[PDB]
Amino acid sequence: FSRYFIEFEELQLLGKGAFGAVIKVQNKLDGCCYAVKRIPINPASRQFRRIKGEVTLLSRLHHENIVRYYNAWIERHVHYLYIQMEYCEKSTLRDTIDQGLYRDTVRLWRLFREILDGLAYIHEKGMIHRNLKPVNIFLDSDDHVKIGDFGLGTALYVSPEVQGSTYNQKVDLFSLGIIFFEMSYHPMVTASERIFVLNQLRDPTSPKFPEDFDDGEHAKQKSVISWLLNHDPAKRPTATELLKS
Ligand SMILES: C[C@H](NC(=O)[C@@H]1CCCCN1)c1ccc(Nc2ncc3cc(-c4ccncc4)ccc3n2)cc1
Repeated sequence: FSRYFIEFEELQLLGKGAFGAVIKVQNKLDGCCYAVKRIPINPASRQFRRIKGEVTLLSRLHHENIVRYYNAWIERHVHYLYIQMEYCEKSTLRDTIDQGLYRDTVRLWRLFREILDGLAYIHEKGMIHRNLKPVNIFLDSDDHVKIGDFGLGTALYVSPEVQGSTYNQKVDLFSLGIIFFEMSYHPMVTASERIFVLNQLRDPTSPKFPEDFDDGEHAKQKSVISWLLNHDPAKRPTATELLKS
């Protein structure tokens, strides 16, 4: 009957929205764990035309810093789209940030370079992420970055050139500037602290780097964050430009 229920054993709900869910499953035949995203779809609609288009791009990605795709299929039970991805054992970049990544200088710079390699690859293949945030970046068991989706305010990652009249591959690099700051800064457990500190970074005049973010031990980071967070997209580097720096 259901391909999902026949082939997989549900282990844990990783994510829940009113309009979608991510489940950790184990495939019965190969004994592997996967993350299976389930999304309700309308096949006689433009929403499904758009979803199928995204599934087409995703199925063509092949890089060590991109969450490995396995399958996608539809079940008529109401139509559901299932996307079977790799299961990343060490959860998301949000979890790393909140557990004090900033103190770990060698790891911090390795993870930023891995997000960069993933990003450069996606741009070289003419694609844009459009939702780059730490919850959408996963870490595997060997502590490697895998860029993913985790999609079920958060507009603090959205580039300024996303308005009526003002957006290419440089949208991802603005979001990257917010992420690298969060990665290079101490955890901001409280919402009010997060919305304040990060809105001060998106200021058109200058990205306000907090008082406890000094040019003593954060000079190399401050340069990269200020360059990526530049209001004028053309003034931002490319991912390869930041890699060959
Ligand atoms: C239960 C735990 N939860 C946490 O750690 C929470 C997370 C939120 C913040 C608080 N901490 C948790 C959650 C996920 C994973 N691993 C994992 N791996 C790969 C994934 C791939 C997709 C994907 C990619 C592309 N297209 C579609 C789906 C979605 C989710 C994935 N999740 C491991 C542990």
